[PDB]
Amino acid sequence: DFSRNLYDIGEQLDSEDLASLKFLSLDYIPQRKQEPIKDALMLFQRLQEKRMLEESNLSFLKELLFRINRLDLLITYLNTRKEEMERELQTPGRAQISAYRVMLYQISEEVSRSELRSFKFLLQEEISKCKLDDDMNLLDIFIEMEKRVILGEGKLDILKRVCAQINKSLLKIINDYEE
Amino acid sequence: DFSRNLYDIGEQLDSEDLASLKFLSLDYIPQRKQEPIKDALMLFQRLQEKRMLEESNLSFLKELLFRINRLDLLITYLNTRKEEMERELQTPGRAQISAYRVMLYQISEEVSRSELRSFKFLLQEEISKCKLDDDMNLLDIFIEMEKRVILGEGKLDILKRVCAQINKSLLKIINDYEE
Repeated sequence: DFSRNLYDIGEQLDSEDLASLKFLSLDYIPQRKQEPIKDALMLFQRLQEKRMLEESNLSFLKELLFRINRLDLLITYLNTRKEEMERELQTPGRAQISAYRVMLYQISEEVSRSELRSFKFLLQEEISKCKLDDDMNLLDIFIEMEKRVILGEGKLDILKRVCAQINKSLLKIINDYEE
Repeated sequence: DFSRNLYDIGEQLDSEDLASLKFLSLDYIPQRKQEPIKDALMLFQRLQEKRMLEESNLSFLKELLFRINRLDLLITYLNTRKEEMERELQTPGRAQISAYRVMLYQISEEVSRSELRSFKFLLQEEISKCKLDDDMNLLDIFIEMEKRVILGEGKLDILKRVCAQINKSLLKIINDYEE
């Protein structure tokens, strides 16, 4: 009955919902595994194991479902309305998923696919201090690599490492040169 | 006459040819400028200034044109055939553009536009040790940023820096959170 509900709910969660649910559960169900959670039932299995989900304790599951906007599943399988959840989670200290975690999730949802790619380039730059964007051509990069003294006549290692990962013909261009 | 030739040749070089020509000239006409070379005549102007191009010294111009595969211009304006250039440049120590420079140029030409984007991601990783690719989703990145201790409840600075560069709504999500 509770078991039936968990399966019926699990059946309606797609791979996108699962990813979000796993992320929002990170402060409880640790990133670290080589036993990756591959569907919603496996996620529910671990929540039960951590004693955060059971017949008489649905509060974490309801909060998860609310935060990923599955209001359909909340009312259909848990007889729970939007406003019940709002009132619950507006009471200070009652939310189990931190506003921090929810905030990153909402960012994830707002980001376009081109914006995501910009995020990647912008992020790497913060760490590496090399400016890269979708519009740069390869020659300008070479010129930059040469100012970084990571590219040069006798410094083809990084170049070869990158090119070997990309295309056979490329690394052959390099190797043909080297003698 | 020589002047006329230089203009006629310059007129037939497009912005892609110019980029290549500037790159191949890097060991002579230094990267460093705030006087950027914006067409082929400006490039020829500087070559003349460095005494690497004049009426009686066409050898560097011919080598440039050969290396960017403008065999049409070589024969039409410089009365020079492919095999003259090959014989010239097969003689050891006679090439003025280094095989290293030519090699990078040929890489540039072989790289597809998707391969280029992979080059960018792969390059940044060599420097930053953060693995990024086109297929990663934002949540997995957040999870990685959290292992790097560059993201967290009281560490939103890098996040805000990246997001402010991308979209107003994004930074608003972050700011709305912070109180």
